[PDB]
Amino acid sequence: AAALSVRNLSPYVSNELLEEAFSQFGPIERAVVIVDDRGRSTGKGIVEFASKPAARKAFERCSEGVFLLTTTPRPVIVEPLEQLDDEDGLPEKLAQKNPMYQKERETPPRFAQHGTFEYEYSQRWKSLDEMEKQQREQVEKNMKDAKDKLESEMEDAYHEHQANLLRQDLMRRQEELRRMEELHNQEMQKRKEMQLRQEEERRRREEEMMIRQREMEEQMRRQRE
Amino acid sequence: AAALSVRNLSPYVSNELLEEAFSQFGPIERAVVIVDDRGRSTGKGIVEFASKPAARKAFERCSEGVFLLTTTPRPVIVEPLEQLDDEDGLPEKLAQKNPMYQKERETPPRFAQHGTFEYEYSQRWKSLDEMEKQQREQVEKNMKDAKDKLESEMEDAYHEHQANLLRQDLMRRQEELRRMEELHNQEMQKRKEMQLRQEEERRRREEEMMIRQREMEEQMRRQREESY
Repeated sequence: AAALSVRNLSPYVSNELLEEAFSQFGPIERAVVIVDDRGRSTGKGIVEFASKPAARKAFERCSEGVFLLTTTPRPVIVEPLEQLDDEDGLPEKLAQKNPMYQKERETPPRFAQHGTFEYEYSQRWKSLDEMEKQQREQVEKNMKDAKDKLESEMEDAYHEHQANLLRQDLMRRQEELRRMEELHNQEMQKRKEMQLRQEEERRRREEEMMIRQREMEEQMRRQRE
Repeated sequence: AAALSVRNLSPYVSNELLEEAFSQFGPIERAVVIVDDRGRSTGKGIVEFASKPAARKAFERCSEGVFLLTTTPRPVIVEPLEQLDDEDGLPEKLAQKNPMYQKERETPPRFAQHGTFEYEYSQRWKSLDEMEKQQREQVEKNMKDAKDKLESEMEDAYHEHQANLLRQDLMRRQEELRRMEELHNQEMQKRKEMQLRQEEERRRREEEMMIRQREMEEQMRRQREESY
């Protein structure tokens, strides 16, 4: 009653992932992945919500924004579920006999034979339907090939992003080291200068004390005479 | 699977009609016309047989030859039923078995916001998805028009048939009168043959009379001399 078709899932998307993913919009009554007879994923899914406003929010948000379910950036295409009945179908009782139904019953289920424009204009149609089928397949095949070429680019792009993140985190660490090394070079150069300087203050003081001793040795020798 | 997908059905084809039409191949387990919300016929349908060869028979007949069910010449296209699991699907337990399940389920379900590397690549993905819908809707539009340009042309051919059906009658009348002309020309040739015979019958009588008169006179002239 209140369900949506989910398209563009990834083979790794489970029913349990879908249940958990769409719970973000409202309560999930039932969530399933469409899978083939050999157990593999089709790429389609069904999300049955409890009420119509819950499914409305889910459809609207996924149309508006970009809803991702996995690590790989594959956007889930949410569309409303086309409800089609096979339980009751089209009974004869409620099939109105308009001038269009009565007239259509006037010929029984038959096989058209060659020559008659019915046959000739029957296969000629089949031919176009075969062109439609062939054209429909080519589109799907070209877009599958193109999305596969985009996942090959997204592959090389996400690596380059990570490689550049690290190449840049490496260069700040090379610079930090280069700066810590240089600061200490300067810090040791101030200590070198200081030592040589404090050495001369000691060297001069001793020379000054020796000279002033001979100055007081002269002043006393003079004061004798 | 012993069931088939029936398509290109008139909006008037019912479940009961579909059953009666396909019962000629084998036994019918179930025959249904797929209907939409509003209740209209979707043109599609399902036909289930009791045995696999009965379905094989029906598919083979309808793929080769042209099978119809209504007045309007709308052929039935039969394809083997594409069956996919809608109730069990792919559970976590079957999915966990794969190493990639834990790495994909590593980043939780989210809405990728502008600025992220994810958003750029998700827009480039939606861009190809929009390309697909536009290419697919284009393909359907073209064939809807071509299949309509064929249905118009069938109407053109239907009217030209009547134009040749009635023109055939005129050619037949021209041959009916040709025989009546021949019949009359024969019935006059008969009357001519008879006139010349009726005339000869009258003429012979005239001649036979003169011979009968001469013969009597010659006899009478003999009698008078023989008695003299």
